[PDB]
Formats: sequence, structure tokens, C-alpha cells
Amino acid sequence: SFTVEKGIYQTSNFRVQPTESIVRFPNITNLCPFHEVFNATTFASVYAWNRKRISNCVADYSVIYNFAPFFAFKCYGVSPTKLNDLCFTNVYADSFVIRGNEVSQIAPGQTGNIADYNYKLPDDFTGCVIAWNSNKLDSKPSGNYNYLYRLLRKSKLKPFERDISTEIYQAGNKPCNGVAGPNCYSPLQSYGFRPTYGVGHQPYRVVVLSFELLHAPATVCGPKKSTNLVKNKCVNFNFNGLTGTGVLTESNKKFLPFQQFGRDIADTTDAVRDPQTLEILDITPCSFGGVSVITPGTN
Amino acid sequence: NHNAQALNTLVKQLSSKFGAISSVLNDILSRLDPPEAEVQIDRLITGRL
Amino acid sequence: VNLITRTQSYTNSFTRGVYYPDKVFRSSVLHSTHDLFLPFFSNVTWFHALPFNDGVYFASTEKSNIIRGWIFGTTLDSKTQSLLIVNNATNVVIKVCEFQFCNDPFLDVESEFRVYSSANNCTFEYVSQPFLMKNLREFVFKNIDGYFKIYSKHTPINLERDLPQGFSALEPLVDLPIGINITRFQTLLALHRWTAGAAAYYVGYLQPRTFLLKYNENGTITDAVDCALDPLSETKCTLK
Ligand SMILES: *[C@@H]1O[C@H](CO)[C@@H](O)[C@H](O)[C@H]1NC(C)=O
Ligand SMILES: *[C@@H]1O[C@H](CO)[C@@H](O)[C@H](O)[C@H]1NC(C)=O
Ligand SMILES: *[C@@H]1O[C@H](CO)[C@@H](O)[C@H](O)[C@H]1NC(C)=O
Ligand SMILES: *[C@@H]1O[C@H](CO)[C@@H](O)[C@H](O)[C@H]1NC(C)=O
Ligand SMILES: *[C@@H]1O[C@H](CO)[C@@H](O)[C@H](O)[C@H]1NC(C)=O
Repeated sequence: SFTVEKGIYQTSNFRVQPTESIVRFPNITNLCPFHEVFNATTFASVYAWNRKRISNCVADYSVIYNFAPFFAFKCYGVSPTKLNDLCFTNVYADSFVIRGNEVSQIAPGQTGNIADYNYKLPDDFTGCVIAWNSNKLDSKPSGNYNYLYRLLRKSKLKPFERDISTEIYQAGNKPCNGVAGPNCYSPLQSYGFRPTYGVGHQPYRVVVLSFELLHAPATVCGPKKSTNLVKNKCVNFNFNGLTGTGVLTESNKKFLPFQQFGRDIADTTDAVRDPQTLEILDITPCSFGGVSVITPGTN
Repeated sequence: NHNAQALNTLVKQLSSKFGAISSVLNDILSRLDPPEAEVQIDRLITGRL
Repeated sequence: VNLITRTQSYTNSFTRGVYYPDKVFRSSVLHSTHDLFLPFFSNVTWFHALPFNDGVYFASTEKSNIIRGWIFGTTLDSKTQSLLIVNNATNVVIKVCEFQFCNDPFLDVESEFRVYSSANNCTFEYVSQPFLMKNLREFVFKNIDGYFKIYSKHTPINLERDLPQGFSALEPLVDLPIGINITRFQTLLALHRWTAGAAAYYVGYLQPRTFLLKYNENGTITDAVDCALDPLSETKCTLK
């Protein structure tokens, strides 16, 4: 309205703005062995897949981009262009070789021989899948038979389960008794790789990365650079991935040598320890409130 | 007692996920991309409303 | 090389076997937590291959240092990995190598040939300050989501033939990233050489339970309530 009567009215709210930003990433300078996982010149069969654990190192992904043009680079729970800033607890890497047309089988909630008898992913998977052609490396002109896949199994495979049993499968009532007779077939089938094969049957190297987010104090991060520490000001902070804004003050809290954070009745963060210097600091929200306007009548 | 209980329940309701990956907007903003954060944000908005 | 005979007895656990669930600081609050705990007033075994199940609570009170380290494995064979923990005067060694263990692995004091025939393929090795240090030592071991978590506590105690009555939270000791199955476990003994002595310990098993823990203003847990023990505790948990 263009006319206001005498009284007091609530119009809007105000909040103190932040001053600067604080970064307190750890100071380890190791390089995660991503280069060793790739271009290893030897990739195990799909029915027995390698599993490597990565932790306690600074993870960089720039080498991946310049490694090779990718048939598939699909990240499910994380945007692929932001992996250079997050911080994870532990990294899992699984590498193997599979046929070209079966790449689509590697995905959460999928079906197929490889999906149910070779390698099964969980429904809540949070990671990335990388698949690139390797026809020029693992395709003998006469035929490479070192790569084998399981074909017959009694039941499905649970997520992240590996089977290496090699026994004659029995598809009938009579027992195989240890011979490859009728109704009895070998469990493993050998791939045939030749350079003359068309696309869809040439071998492809696949690497699956699995993360562990929102867990114990994380270790796998740090492409960025840390900053100094300020107190008694409305500032932004990033402590090992814990991001926020507020005022940092000295804390008289008796932290046990194994706790990292602090919580209250409302279950919100109110204390934290600096990774570089072991010191407990209290966090307080910056000032905010409402604004009221008092005026007589416009007349 | 009633006033304190009501305020405590209202504050405690902020930690529910309502069917999203997390209950904190700050991480989702800094962990995902714009074209896919709205799906997670909508459920939190509905629950808090 | 068999010089050991084990006798069984049964006793009451009372309110023992409480550990800090996470690494989050709290004060002057009551917190509800659902996790694997030792049920209150449970039925623990006294010993003078045991299944691992979902976790093990171990208790000892002997000072003669006869107990040192443990063996964890599914088939206890060199065909599969098996955790081996050895505590000694200077350090503690933890290995996951597929050792070919013997029927009755006992330390010679210090040749390990009697414990296992040979070492082989493995990836993880750990060396640190020894876990061990009138004294009661309580330990909690659990393997979950590819992590072997070990909690422990050491407490002075008077001359008592059974477990004391009180509260003592078990601070975390270690969380090893191994990621292997565990089905059976065995206790290692060190006999001077070849005298055969005697040792005793308490064994209990963990179960999934909901507990109400009380934090003091000062960083420590001082009380706990098992919600499924009786109607009174259920009412206490409901009323928080
Ligand atoms: C504990 O269990 C044993 C056998 O499992 C039983 O004989 C005994 O009565 C139970 N109770 C006590 C208090 O030992
Ligand atoms: C105790 O264990 C440590 C750790 O391996 C070892 O270096 C030391 O030699 C051991 N002491 C004896 C007496 O064997
Ligand atoms: C250990 O495992 C590897 C991998 O399968 C195998 O090649 C080796 O023969 C095994 N035994 C020893 C003693 O390394
Ligand atoms: C461990 O042993 C159990 C029972 O023998 C078996 O089902 C399982 O596949 C084995 N491996 C793992 C990683 O649990
Ligand atoms: C609590 O901690 C403070 C500071 O360490 C101390 O003054 C007090 O005695 C402690 N109370 C206990 C341990 O009951």
C-alpha cells in the first residue's frame, strides 16, 4: 500500500556477513598410486578381480584425463568434475578385462552372466566406473586364452563377492563324480581375442573406484592448499572437509585423545580440533536477527 | 514444559533426511552439480514445510 | 607338544562391556545407540578353537604374562589369511599372512615354528606399542565392514574371583583395515623351555542391542541402561 498507519511492523531480517575463508587440509605430500593401478600391462580375469586399497595419500585425478580417451567415464554418486575438492575416508580400486558389449552390465541394479556370477555391485554404490579399449594390447593374432569368465553357478553373487572355485558343474540329478561327461560342463569359459574381431568383442579394460563418504576422519584428499587461522571473527572454515561459517574461539573442553568433533543437545557441531595444531576450538553462529520499523501515520 | 518440548521437537526435526543422500545442504551443494541437486532439495523442503 | 587342558565353567557378566561407539564428544546428555554390545547380566564362560560369531568380549586378570596375542581365522590353514597378534616386551606385531598353524600353537620363549610352520603371501603388517601394560584387562574384538575394531581397558581391582560390579567404558585401541572373514579364534600362550602351567580367562559374545548411555559434563560415560532387560528399563528408555 501507499499509505501506512501508526504502529510497528516487521519488515525483514539481517545477518552479519562473513569476512574471509579458512582452509586447514592436512600437510601430507604423498601421491596416491593411481598410476600403478593403470597401465600395469597385466589385468586379472573378471572371475578373479584385483582389489587395491588406497589411503593416507593426496589423491590427484589429472593423470586419468591424459591417460587415454575413454569409452565410458560414469560417476554415480559424485559429479565427475568436482572430484578434485572432496575428501574421502578410503578408496577401493578394482581392475579387470571384459568384452566390449558387456560394459553396460557393470552398473547398480543390473542383470547378466557377469552381473550375477562374476561381479555384483551394491544398489547404493557411490563411485565411478571407467572403461577403455585395450585391443592393441590384449589381442593375440592367433588368440589369447588367458582371460576366463565363470558361466554356470548354483546361485547369484552378493555385492562385492569373489569366487575362485574350479569344479565341474552338475546341471542334472546324476553326479559328475569328477569327469566332464554328459550334462556336466566346466564352470569357466576362455575368451577369444584377435585383432580381426569387430567392435563389441575386442577386450576392454575396466577400473571401478569406490569411495567412503561421511565416515571417520578422512585421509584421502588434499590437492588444495591450507591457509592460516583466525579467531573472533565471522569467517568461513573448511576443516578436513567440514565446511561452515561462524566465529572460532578458544575452548575449555576436555577432549579425549581420540575424539575429533563435538555436539550438543540439538545435535549440531560446536567444537573442532585443528589437524595441524592439536587445539580445541569452539564454533559459534554469527549474529542474526529481525528488523522492525516504527512510524506514525503517513499523514 | 509444553513450549520447551515443542521447540525441541522442531529443532530436532532438522536432522531428518526425508529420502535424500544427506540432511545437510552445504555438502550437497559442494559435492553434486546444479542439474541434479534439486531432486534432493525438494524432499527436504517438503518435510521442513 | 600338547601340554594344555581346558576346563569350562559359567558365571554372570553383570554390567560390563561398554565401549565408546564413535569419536564424537558429548557432555551432560543422554544418548541412545543401537550397536553390538554385551547384554547386561549375561552368561559368560570361564576357561581354565572357539567360534567368533559377531564379536568377542575377552577378560583376563593374570599378571604372569602367559597370555600374549591371539589367532583369528576361518579354517586356521595356510590356504586362507588369518590374523595373528603377538604382544611382547618392546612392541606388538600384527600380521595377516596365511600361516600354516599347528594344532596347539604355543610360544617357546621365542621360536615361532611351533606356532606356525611357515609364512607366505600377505599384504598387511603392523608394529606398534604393545597392547598389554590386582589388574583386570578387558578387550572387545569385532570385525565389520572390512575393518577389525579392537577396544580395550585396564583397571585396578581388588582380590575378587569373579567380575566386579561397576562401570568402565572401553576406549578404542585400533581399527585395522583388513577386510577378511573371521569364524574361529584361539588364545596364544608362552611356556618356558617345556614347563606346562595354567591360565584362566572370561569369554562372552556380543549381540545387537539398544543402549541408553549417560555422558557427564566432563567427557566420560558413567552409566548405561539396556532397554530390553526388563519392563522397568524399557520404561526408562521410553521416558529417556
Ligand atoms: C549359564 O549357562 C550354563 C550352561 O550354558 C548353565 O548351566 C547355567 O545355569 C547358566 N547360568 C549361570 C548363572 O551360570
Ligand atoms: C619384541 O617385538 C619387537 C617388534 O617386532 C621386536 O623388534 C623385538 O626384537 C622383540 N623382542 C624380543 C625379545 O624378541
Ligand atoms: C601366495 O599367493 C600368490 C597369489 O595367488 C601365489 O602366486 C603364491 O603361490 C602363494 N604362495 C606363496 C608362498 O607366495
Ligand atoms: C569367509 O568364510 C565364510 C564361511 O566359510 C564364507 O561364506 C565367506 O565367503 C568367506 N569369505 C568372506 C570374505 O567372508
Ligand atoms: C572433570 O575434569 C576436570 C578437568 O580435568 C576435573 O577438574 C574434574 O576433577 C573432573 N571430574 C571427574 C574426573 O570426575
